[PDB]
Amino acid sequence: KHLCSICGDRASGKHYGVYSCEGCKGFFKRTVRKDLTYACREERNCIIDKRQRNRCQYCRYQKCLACGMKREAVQEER
Amino acid sequence: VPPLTANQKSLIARLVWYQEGYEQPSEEDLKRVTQTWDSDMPFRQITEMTILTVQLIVEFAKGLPGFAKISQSDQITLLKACSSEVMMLRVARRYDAATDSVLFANNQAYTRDNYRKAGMAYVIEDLLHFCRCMYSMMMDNVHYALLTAIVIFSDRPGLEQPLLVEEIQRYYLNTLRVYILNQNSASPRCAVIFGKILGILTEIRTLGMQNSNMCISLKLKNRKLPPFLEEIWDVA
Amino acid sequence: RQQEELCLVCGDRASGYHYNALTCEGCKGFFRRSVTKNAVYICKFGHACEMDMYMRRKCQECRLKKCLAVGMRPECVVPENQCAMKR
DNA sequence: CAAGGGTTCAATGCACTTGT
DNA sequence: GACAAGTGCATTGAACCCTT
Ligand SMILES: CC(C)CC[C@@H](O)[C@](C)(O)[C@H]1CC[C@@]2(O)C3=CC(=O)[C@@H]4C[C@@H](O)[C@@H](O)C[C@]4(C)[C@H]3CC[C@]12C
Repeated sequence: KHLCSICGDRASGKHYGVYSCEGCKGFFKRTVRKDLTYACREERNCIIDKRQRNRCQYCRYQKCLACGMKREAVQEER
Repeated sequence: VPPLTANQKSLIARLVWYQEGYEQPSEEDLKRVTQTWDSDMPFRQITEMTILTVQLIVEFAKGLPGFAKISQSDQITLLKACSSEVMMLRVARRYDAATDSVLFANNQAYTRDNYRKAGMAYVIEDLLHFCRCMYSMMMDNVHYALLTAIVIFSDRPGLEQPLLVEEIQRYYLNTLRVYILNQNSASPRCAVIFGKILGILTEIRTLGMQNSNMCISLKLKNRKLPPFLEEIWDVA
Repeated sequence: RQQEELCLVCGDRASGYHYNALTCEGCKGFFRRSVTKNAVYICKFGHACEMDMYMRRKCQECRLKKCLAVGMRPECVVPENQCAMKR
């Protein structure tokens, strides 16, 4: 029923602390697992919605953080 | 999500071996009965072939772990009740969906029409339905061997050490559980499979009574049912 | 005036003319893949999805219909020229 | 069963190479 | 060159599995 708090896509439930879609779930997992750092090619205020969330990895990750996603909730690879 | 002991696999192995060891009657026996280059012909073959089937079924039963631990009284008790029900598992294995017929050990296909002629017209419509149901079941030779074993140590009336057999059976019942638990992800469907299989037991009980009624409705038609069969199925 | 060259299919930033239509890399690749496989898609909605950056990933049937409607030429995807007899 | 951890892998799309 | 067609492959995310 819920919406992803990051992008507005249909949430599949809570993930890593926040209501979020499979997209943002999968993205946050891969970012934390690999310990990736991104660089915005704009002004670090890019639009992150259901339409253009894939345009800026830095801004998508920062928005996961601001929404309340917890790096600690991401477990070791199994 | 465990595997199986050595016993278990030695048994499964063993059972899969005896099964092929006895699926058909020897080349000489088969040759002797099938000699020949009028409603007594289909009748003779069907009845004569059944006497071979039963024999094989009996010997297989003795090649079973724990069987010799049974009182001769019980042994003839278990065997006497299983004879007709296993013979059922074995007609399923030689059923051909393409022709809806049963294939005798001499490679001949017997249709619902042949069983008519021989006066077995009563037993066939149901026997063939059970085959179609065992077909879509799609079972492997382990199942079939294990299942068979089970049927044999199935609780029967007249049993002296009833509680004994129950366990001699609990083993095979258990082995089957495991083998199914490995062959597929020990997931939900794992029981669903174990169940449909154990269900074969109850259907095999209905086809057993029909075989008996056929023996009856045959003695009554004054038609010599081999003494051997009349004896083993308690056909009065 | 022209602040951004627009993909005629989805409205994403167009990278150039692909198979005779101003399209993004996403729609270019989707169209080429759809044509080379001769893919037949089945919309699981109402057979009338408006294409954007969200819906383009959601409905392959309507995206392909939009690619054609915009003027993408399927005959221009790996035609039988000398270069193809190569690979 | 549901939730929220996990994983998978075909489709995707960015960056590239090839041909004119 | 600059463009458009073709290619390589890392990333995406819908659909699963697993444990509480
Ligand atoms: C009353 C009694 C005679 C009736 C029994 C009938 O209804 C049955 C069940 O229909 C009988 C008739 C003949 C029959 O004994 C057989 C012939 C074979 O050739 C073979 C011999 C041997 O390879 C068996 O492992 C399988 C099979 C196909 C058996 C199965 C049971 C059959 C098919």
